[PDB]
Amino acid sequence: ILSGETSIQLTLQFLYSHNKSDLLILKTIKQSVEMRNSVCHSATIYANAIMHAGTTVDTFLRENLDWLSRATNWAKFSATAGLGVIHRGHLQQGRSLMAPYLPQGGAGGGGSPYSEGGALYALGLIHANHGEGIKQFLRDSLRSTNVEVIQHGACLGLGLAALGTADEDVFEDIKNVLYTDSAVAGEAAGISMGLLMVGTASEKAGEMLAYAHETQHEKIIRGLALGIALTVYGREEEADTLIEQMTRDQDPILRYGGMYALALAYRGTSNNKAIRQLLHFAVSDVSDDVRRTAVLALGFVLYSEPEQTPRIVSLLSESYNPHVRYGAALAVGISCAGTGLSEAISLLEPLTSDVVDFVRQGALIAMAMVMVQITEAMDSRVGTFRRQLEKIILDKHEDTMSKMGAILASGILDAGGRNVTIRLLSKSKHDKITAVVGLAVFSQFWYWYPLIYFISLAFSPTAFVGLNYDLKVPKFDFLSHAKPSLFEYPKPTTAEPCFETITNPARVVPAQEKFIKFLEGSRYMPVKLAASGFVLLKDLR
Amino acid sequence: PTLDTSEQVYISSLALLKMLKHGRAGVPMEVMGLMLGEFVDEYTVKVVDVFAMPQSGTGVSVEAVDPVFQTNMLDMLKQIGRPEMVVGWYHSHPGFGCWLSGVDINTQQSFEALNQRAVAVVVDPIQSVKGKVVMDAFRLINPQTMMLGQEPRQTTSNLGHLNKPSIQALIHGLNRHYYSIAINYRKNELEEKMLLNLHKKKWNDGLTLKKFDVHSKTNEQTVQEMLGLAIKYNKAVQEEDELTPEKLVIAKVGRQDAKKHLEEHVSNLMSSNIIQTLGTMLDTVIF
Amino acid sequence: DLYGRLKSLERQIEFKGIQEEYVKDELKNL
Amino acid sequence: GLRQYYLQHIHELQLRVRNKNHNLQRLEAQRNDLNSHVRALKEELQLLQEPGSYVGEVVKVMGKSKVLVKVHPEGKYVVDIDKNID
Repeated sequence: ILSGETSIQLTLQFLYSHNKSDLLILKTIKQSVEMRNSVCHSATIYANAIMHAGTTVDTFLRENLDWLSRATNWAKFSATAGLGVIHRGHLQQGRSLMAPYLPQGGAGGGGSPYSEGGALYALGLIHANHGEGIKQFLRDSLRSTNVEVIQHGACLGLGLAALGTADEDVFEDIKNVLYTDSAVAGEAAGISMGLLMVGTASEKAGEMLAYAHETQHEKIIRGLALGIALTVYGREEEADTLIEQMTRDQDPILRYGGMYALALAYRGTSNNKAIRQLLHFAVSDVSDDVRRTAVLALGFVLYSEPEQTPRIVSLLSESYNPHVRYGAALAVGISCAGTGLSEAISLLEPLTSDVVDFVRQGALIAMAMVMVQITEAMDSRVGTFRRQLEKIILDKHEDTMSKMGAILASGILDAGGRNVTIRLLSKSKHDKITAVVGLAVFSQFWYWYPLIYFISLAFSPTAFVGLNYDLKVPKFDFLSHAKPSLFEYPKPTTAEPCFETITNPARVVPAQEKFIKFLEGSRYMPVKLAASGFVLLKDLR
Repeated sequence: PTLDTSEQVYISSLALLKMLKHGRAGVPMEVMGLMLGEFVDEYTVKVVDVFAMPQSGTGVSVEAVDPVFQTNMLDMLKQIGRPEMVVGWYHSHPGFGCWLSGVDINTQQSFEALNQRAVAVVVDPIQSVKGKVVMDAFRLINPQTMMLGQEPRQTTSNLGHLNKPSIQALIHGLNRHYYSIAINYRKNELEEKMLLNLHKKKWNDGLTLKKFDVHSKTNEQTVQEMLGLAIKYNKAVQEEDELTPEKLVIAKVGRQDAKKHLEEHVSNLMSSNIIQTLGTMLDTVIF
Repeated sequence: DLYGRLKSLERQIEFKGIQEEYVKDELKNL
Repeated sequence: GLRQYYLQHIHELQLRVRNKNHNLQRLEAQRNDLNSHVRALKEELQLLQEPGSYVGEVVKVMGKSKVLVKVHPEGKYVVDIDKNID
């Protein structure tokens, strides 16, 4: 249990058994996407990977191999990396499933280096946080290969497999790759050192900052600037010295990292000092990248109190600067993820019709993050939004960035077979490090598209799984005192009873938790009154 | 290696001023030159300096790329301690916008043969106005890729789409034969200090007091103007009927607009009188 | 709970307080 | 003593909160009018970018929104009508 292997296996069984992903949506998107547009082709691969996250269903890729074989360079890297999101949590066969795409140590493996690098990144996504068996294999793969694309996938895979383990030996191996000054491997190395050292406040953050001043490669500076921001996770006042150094820097890319460092230092605290500094930089800086990030960073400071975020961001959404309006859309998307707040939806609606294509892209993604798992019976606006997404995807005259946003939004709405939600806070009100970090890396998809797969880390399964003394799942029934239509799955392509008696092992949305009651006289009684998650049952018979 | 949209071009402030001045000099026709620097990486191209071209007597052609000239200039620049290698070339389209003609396109391949990463820049000296500089960079799209129906570049970054292209360029072959390059500006802090120093008025200029007689006569005239505007405005407020047409008022108002002139004149009168006040008396104290 | 009404009221008031600097920033950038 | 010591701050915080809200709203509206004006002005930049509009004088109208009016130097022609015209 403490290793997480049992909780992952039970989650994977739940996601496999309850997979209600609509393959017709993906078939429609595939037919509307022009075959020459590499961005829309990559967007459909990302949407497929998000829709089937942890369900092990690869049927769409198997049926469409002739369409996948048209992927070139980084689209082929992403195609292979997308298998890691689909097979997420499959710890035992994770190596055997990837074996055809892994670098075979003989001069006769006809793989493309993009597929081999993407397979190493896929292994890290499958074994995220649970790297004990694969850490050595990824280290040996990193040391054996001088190809930048394979090193890029190995670094990111190793950073995901070793997330928050503070392993010094993995740090020195990734640091040796950073000192090769390769523009693509160094961006991954920068992020991976940050992922390894999350929230340690190590003096090593000073070594990363020193190297960020020496390198001429903007990709390495950006990867290090985010990597430094990840080391500072959790640290509040201990971070202020390093944040003041990064924010007074001459380089706009280091100031951009300084805004993430402030966001990740003051995550979920709602601190007035941090909010005032972020709002100051959102207006005073000359760089639109710093301005966008300063507004986006408000979403990470304010997610503890999602009701305050629309009020603060409303004034920024009306700004003349499109980068600030984009940051405003994503700030609300991150803070209000899975809450369904009506104020947040009313603020995002105008931004979906913006003149600027990337503002529309941000608004569509943010709306999908807020509306994740919401039914048309709870809010009629979900039905209008799904028709709007379909319209944008079918239209030929729409901009490529707005289409990419609509495809990703459709993927996020139907994520994990409709059984996952984006959740920054645990039920215990602890910060989910993987979800905050996953969303902070995900927000950088403008510079590097393969970072889109980090959204998978922010997916929390919405399951009730009752377990016996032997850690097996018994069949038993429990009552929901709500109308079934509120917590139903959307219908496929073509007062009331309030005692929906579904099996205790079933999808339970956070809004449904208040209506769940155990039947007095059932064979199984919970040791603790918990309405969702893993609950141990006392057998009375 | 596929050319990527995340590519960014840095042009020095000195380079910008050089292209702008040189273009203004030859605004009637088109003036061309070369940018000096290096290729920072596969995505980053930085530009430091340019030197203008002595142009042959043909105002519609750039066919006079003299190579003895470049060799001499490069050698002497090397003697400067500036061995920077030519990064690209610029030419001007006064009022014609940013775009590549058949002649420019031909020169572009002619130089691409030497270096596949050449950068062509177009500078509009005319539309480049106070506060907004009209300039763009372009490089050609390989015709073989176009005939294959493939996208000429891979886009991992959305920066290339930030600037909406000119419909002229869309008429002049944009994205069919060539593509645009997003432009940012690398600016040194010392350059900014000196630039701010430029607009700093002489600290004595506040000391230069206006002659009392002339200042008083301006006051007198402006006061009489306030009288005239006041009477006009009284008529305007009185003649105004219940159905006052705002559109007609905007088209034609009393004395252009008695209220607006009244406000501007009181503002200027106050400013002049009170600055004269400050001047005379801070002199009184300190002299 | 009885002390919660005061603690929550203080939290919201403090959050709205930063709105002063927030607005002041735009009042100059605008 | 709890009634006269702890709960007393609830009646105090709200008084300042109410005035801070109104002051912030007034300042925000003052800034918002200006921001909207600036956004408009930048919108007129492209407004003057689009082509102009020709002048028309319909000599004869036809049912189902058909129009044949007098072009200034050219003449007349058969066209349709707009979306919000009686």
